[PDB]
Amino acid sequence: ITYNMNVVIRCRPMSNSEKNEGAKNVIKIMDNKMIVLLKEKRYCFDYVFDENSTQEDVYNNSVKPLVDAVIKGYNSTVFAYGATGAGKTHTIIGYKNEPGIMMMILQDLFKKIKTLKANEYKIKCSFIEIYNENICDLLNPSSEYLDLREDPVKGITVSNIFEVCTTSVEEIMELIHTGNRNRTSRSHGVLQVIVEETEKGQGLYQQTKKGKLCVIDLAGSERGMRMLEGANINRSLLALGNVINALVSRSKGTSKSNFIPFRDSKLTRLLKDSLGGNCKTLMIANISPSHLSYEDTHNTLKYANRAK
Amino acid sequence: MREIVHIQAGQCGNQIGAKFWEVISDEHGIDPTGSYHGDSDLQLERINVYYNEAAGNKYVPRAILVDLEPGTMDSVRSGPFGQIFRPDNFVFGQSGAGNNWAKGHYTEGAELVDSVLDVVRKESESCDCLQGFQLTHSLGGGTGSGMGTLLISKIREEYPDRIMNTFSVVPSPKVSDTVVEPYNATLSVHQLVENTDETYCIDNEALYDICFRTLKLTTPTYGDLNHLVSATMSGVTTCLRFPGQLNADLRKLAVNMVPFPRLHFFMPGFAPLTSRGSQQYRALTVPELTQQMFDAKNMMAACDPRHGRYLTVAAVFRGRMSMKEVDEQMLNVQNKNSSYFVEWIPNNVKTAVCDIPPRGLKMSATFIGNSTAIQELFKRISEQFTAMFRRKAFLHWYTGEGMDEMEFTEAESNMNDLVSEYQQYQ
Ligand SMILES: Nc1nc2c(ncn2[C@@H]2O[C@H](COP(=O)(O)CP(=O)(O)OP(=O)(O)O)[C@@H](O)[C@H]2O)c(=O)[nH]1
Ligand SMILES: Nc1nc2c(ncn2[C@@H]2O[C@H](COP(=O)(O)OP(=O)(O)OP(=O)(O)O)[C@@H](O)[C@H]2O)c(=O)[nH]1
Ligand SMILES: Nc1ncnc2c1ncn2[C@@H]1O[C@H](COP(=O)(O)OP(=O)(O)NP(=O)(O)O)[C@@H](O)[C@H]1O
Ligand SMILES: [Mg+2]
Ligand SMILES: [Mg+2]
Ligand SMILES: [Mg+2]
Repeated sequence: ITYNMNVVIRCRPMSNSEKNEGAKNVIKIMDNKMIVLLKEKRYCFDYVFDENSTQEDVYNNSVKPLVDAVIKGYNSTVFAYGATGAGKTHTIIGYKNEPGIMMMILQDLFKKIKTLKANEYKIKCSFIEIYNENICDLLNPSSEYLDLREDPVKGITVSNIFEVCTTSVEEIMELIHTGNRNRTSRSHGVLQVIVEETEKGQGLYQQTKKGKLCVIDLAGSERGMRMLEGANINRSLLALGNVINALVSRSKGTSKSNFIPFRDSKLTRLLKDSLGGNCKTLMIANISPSHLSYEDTHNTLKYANRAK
Repeated sequence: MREIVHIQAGQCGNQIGAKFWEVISDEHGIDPTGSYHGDSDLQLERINVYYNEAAGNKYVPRAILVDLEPGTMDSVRSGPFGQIFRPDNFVFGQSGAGNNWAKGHYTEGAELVDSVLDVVRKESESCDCLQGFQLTHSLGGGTGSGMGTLLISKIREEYPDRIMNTFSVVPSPKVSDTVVEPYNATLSVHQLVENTDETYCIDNEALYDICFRTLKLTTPTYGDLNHLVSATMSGVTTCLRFPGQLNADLRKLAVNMVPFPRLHFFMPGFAPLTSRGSQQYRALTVPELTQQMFDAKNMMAACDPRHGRYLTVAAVFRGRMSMKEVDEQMLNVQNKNSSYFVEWIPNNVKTAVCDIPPRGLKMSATFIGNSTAIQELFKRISEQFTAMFRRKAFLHWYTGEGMDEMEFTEAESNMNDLVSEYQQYQ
């Protein structure tokens, strides 16, 4: 019933610009599970990362269990979350010479795959851009934008999407960075892979498993082209986020027994398969320590308490 | 300022559009030639909302007429007000769609559509501040359902920030005119869900009931039925065309009546409606109008409002009226009929008043309700689709036009989801 959505907070370091403004530390960490926003409104989570937390620490204390669930045959999804300027792309993709959990994930995922492979794997990587509700194929951009299609037993496939059956960390890493070069953030960077495993004994009944691992560079809350992008982006951010609130009611097991509004957006409808599936989920809120961001840190965290 | 673009697609749609145009020209003092012969300066002040001004003191509807068959066009051109339309705005095919949504959406209507698109782009370029589009058609046939769907998809692609309004002729339960109606409706409804901002669900059965029971009319013709629809259409946009005391246009109405994106299917209504005999034995007053409008038997959709709850209702009043009286009456209806209104949206009623009444009447009213009872319409349709689809009945024709079974599966799923969502918010 529940989606087991753990909620962690990552505080990005104060920038030189914030220091030059003279902004002080609006975020005060009280515990690994609790922060206050300065006065001192409380927010409570499963884990909080401070300004010096590394990419490896984020992996180890927040998503490693999700990646593991996938290699073990489950679905899992990481939703980085917040207002524009929050810290999501850096946490997820980062830079090729300073990568995000995408790389930390590939390194751990593939060590586990190579070991387990002794069950043949097909690591079906895909990467899409959800922009104005259209889906860009970022691995094969010649197909431009795609739609979403329900399937026999109504999960969802991005129509005619290009997938790559990779074997290594570097293959997916380069594939993804290229995919980011093909992007517009004005869109939701939905990165996903099907960790498919078939009994090396192919002549035996192939009772395969299809684990699903997904991490999203959600377009942030924004306060004519850009106005529309903002509009569409913010609307989808409210739609997926309140589909999360519906999931909380479901997970709680309260009297609000209804159909969760995943159909409100293409973003959510696709995410549906993992949001309500046999899965583990994680939201990584991304916030700033600066007084300058208080509005942002205040709204991003308010949501995070509700999601949690 | 604030120009509306009118589109008519398929036979029924075209017919309704003709009626609409006739009424509106009369209202604005425009004759069958396009010349203004009215008295009031108020009739011309906002003439540009629906009419383009041509050379030599003439006015022409910002209307596009679409059909896969040419006969309908001819019929329109030969009918009353036929000559007012711009000849270049008639876009017709030669083949027809044969009650096949696939022919209208994928094949014939696809070949047709580019011309239509070109026309409508030009029409958009002409107007300075186009507020949006109004499409009149039916979801039970081929040409009317497919062509309209494709066109609305294209207009949401090129005009994603503009208001998209449809006036549809929903298939009734008992009076089933065709055999594949369930299929065509299902396919079109799905598309409407994603691409229209507001959809006025009009039903022939309900119209008949109105005509028979309320007007006491010996022999209704389609024209008579169409008249009612036309009146309703006129009502919604009265605020764009005239002054008033409280003014609400298409956008304002949508924002007040649509609390969740998908829930944009209205049950419209009109009042007053009396016979010739019962005209003398009545009070021309706001309380009476209010009484009429909220009655279940005055709804133009075949759904019982007493089977659900009103999420929101917009009332649009025309004529010289006291605001206080209007407010009292609307508060009274919500207090007395508490059980028919969702309790978690306080003041479920939005009011708008235009000083200029329709011709012949001193006071008039138009009703727009977002009722959870609309689920009944969807549910029946879904059921019928299931009944057909389980045995793959008539599927072959659709597949011969390039359509795949999976689309049907998708649409049905979508509709089911929609139904569920309505139920839960009840
Ligand atoms: N309320 C009205 N309903 C109508 C009218 N004419 C037809 N209809 C209804 O609409 C349905 C028939 O639709 P159409 O003739 O519009 C189908 P269309 O010409 O659009 O496509 P084809 O399949 O190519 O004929 C059916 O339910 C009729 O009973 C009308 O003047 N008023
Ligand atoms: N006292 C008084 N109140 C009015 C009058 N007209 C409208 N209202 C009130 O004003 C509110 C509605 O706001 P409006 O002023 O009509 O809306 P607006 O400022 O034009 O804003 P938009 O139309 O939404 O752009 C309601 O509370 C009405 O009761 C008036 O003549 N006198
Ligand atoms: N933990 C971090 N350490 C160092 N730099 C960071 C960190 N987090 C974010 N940044 C930087 O801040 C800029 C990134 O904003 P990110 O790209 O983090 O914003 P975003 O959340 O993707 N914004 P948006 O796309 O609008 O929702 C990047 O160039 C990062 O290098
Ligand atoms: Mg980003
Ligand atoms: Mg026809
Ligand atoms: Mg106003």
